Amino acid sequence: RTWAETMGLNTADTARLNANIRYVNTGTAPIYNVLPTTSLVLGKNQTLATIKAKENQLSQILAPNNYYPSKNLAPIALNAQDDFSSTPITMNYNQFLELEKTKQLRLDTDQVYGNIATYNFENGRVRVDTGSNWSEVLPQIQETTARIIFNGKDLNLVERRIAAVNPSDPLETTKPDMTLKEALKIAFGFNEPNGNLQYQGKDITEFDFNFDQQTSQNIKNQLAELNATNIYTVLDKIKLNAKMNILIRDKRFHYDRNNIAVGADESVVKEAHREVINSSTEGLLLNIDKDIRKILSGYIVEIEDTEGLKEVINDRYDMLNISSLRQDGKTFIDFKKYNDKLPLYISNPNYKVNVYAVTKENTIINPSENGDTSTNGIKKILIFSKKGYEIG
Amino acid sequence: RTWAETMGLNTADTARLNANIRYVNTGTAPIYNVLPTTSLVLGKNQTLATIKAKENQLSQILAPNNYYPSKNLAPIALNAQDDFSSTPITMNYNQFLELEKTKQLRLDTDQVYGNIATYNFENGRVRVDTGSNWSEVLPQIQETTAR
Amino acid sequence: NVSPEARHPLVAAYPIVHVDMENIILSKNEDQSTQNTDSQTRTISKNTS
Amino acid sequence: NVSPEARHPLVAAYPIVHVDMENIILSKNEDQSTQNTDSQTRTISKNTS
Repeated sequence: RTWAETMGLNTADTARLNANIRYVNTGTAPIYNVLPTTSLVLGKNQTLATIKAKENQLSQILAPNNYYPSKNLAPIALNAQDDFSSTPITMNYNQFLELEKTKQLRLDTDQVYGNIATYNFENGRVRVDTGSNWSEVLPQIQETTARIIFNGKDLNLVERRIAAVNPSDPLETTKPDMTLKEALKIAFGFNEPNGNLQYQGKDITEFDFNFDQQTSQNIKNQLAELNATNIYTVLDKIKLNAKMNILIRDKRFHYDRNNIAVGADESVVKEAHREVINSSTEGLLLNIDKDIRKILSGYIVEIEDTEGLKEVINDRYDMLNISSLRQDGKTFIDFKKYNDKLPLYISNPNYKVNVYAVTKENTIINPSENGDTSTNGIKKILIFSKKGYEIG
Repeated sequence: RTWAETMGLNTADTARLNANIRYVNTGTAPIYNVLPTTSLVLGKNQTLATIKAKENQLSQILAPNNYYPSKNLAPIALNAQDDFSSTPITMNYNQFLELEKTKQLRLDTDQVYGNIATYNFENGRVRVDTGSNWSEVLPQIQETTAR
Repeated sequence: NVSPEARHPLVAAYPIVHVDMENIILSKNEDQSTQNTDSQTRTISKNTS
Repeated sequence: NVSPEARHPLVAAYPIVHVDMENIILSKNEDQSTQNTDSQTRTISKNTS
């Protein structure tokens, strides 16, 4: 009686890839019959395959601020390379070993095909012209317009483009003159309810202006010729031109080089938790600013003694998760999440509770280089300290 | 109690190639729907394959002084020879041994297909005519001009 | 579907599409096989020495 | 996108496209297979002489 077992392989076809993707439109106009070209990169810049989307991955319409498939649905699969979706995306033995070791595989977006839908004047219907596409149009928008990026609404980058005058082109000098103030008014929704530019009750001086080099050289010459120094006084005397890039950010925060706010300065870090809803050893409801709500990683729970002593519960990297989102906008950070479902056993009501914060400019994912899996490599801010007999 | 172990090969399909390429326009006019024909040369002048770019490798617009894909993105893969991108590029056993020994493989650029986009007087738009390419135009530029 | 701020003549209207990847599913193309065998025999023999 | 120098009637506007190779990835097509097996037997020789 025998018993055998065989296991073959082929070192050019060892594994097959299936990728779950989702399309986003964040512009100002819809795009029809969408087909993105996209490439799967392994490691630094070693491309496995480049796949124009087949007929299975076609989005018929992507209206702005929408998704395909919509966010309550599972993503679509991109798993073929043949023009008829019959041949998979494959990888050899060395790429498979490197992917299993280092786990680095990302997805680039090289371009997007898509059609335009125009108004038919006879019956009023809107019809998709399948000859014209958006690749013949956007390079004419990008060469005649100034660009302004702005994150004064939910700290999200919103990009607009405003038709400004190029002075060395006869057709482009026929457009109307564009100031920076009128561009801010008609592009985003700034107004002057008393005489001062405001974005929903926030003054213009609460934002700062960062330009590109050519744009900053132009703005500097405009300020020299105006005999002015502050840009905030001559906002209706700054002429925009084509191919400008202006970036307007909220002045409080610190940003990385993708312009994402991750950390504020310490005074407004402390000034965010003034009115308090729930204060018990069971939980903590709190009214926090929505702007500073998302920039922080998580809070730490410990108890301040009279002698001087703290009882660090969140002394690790894993459970710096603290939040639990409720339907009122206020998260309830209830303290039986990492405590074997127990309250804070304060043994003496002459004690104080103590809550410190972690921001993402000091948050780490790995442990330290030695054996430190603690909060020894982070920097914290003081927020919450009351006395211990009004807690219960 | 036995343990066996097998290898296999085929001396006309011993290895498959996958080139990472990136186009660049250094002219003064854009070119649309770009599809270069290109050639993989092993060693001195021995050519393994000539591949017109398929539909996965097409650039929709290549403006002057720009790359495709732009230089914060990884290059694109050219790994198929069939018209529908369902057949890999292939070298035999002697070519594979010589490429592993000497490591000489370059990429010639024989020609480039691409379209022209013309102004439309009635509504100001700019429309790519897919019936006229730049190879009807550019030999007329080359014969009446000075470089 | 054109957003209302882009109904001005001086604000452009254009889409900004980008793909993002939520999951990668790799599947190791490998073929395996088992086998069981029984074998009986019976021999009779004789010599004249 | 026609560059400013070529907005003159006497300067030609044409593209100069050129492809350059950044990386070459060869993958040796070769199939390999392993096999493990083990077997037991029992013979009962009843013999007369």
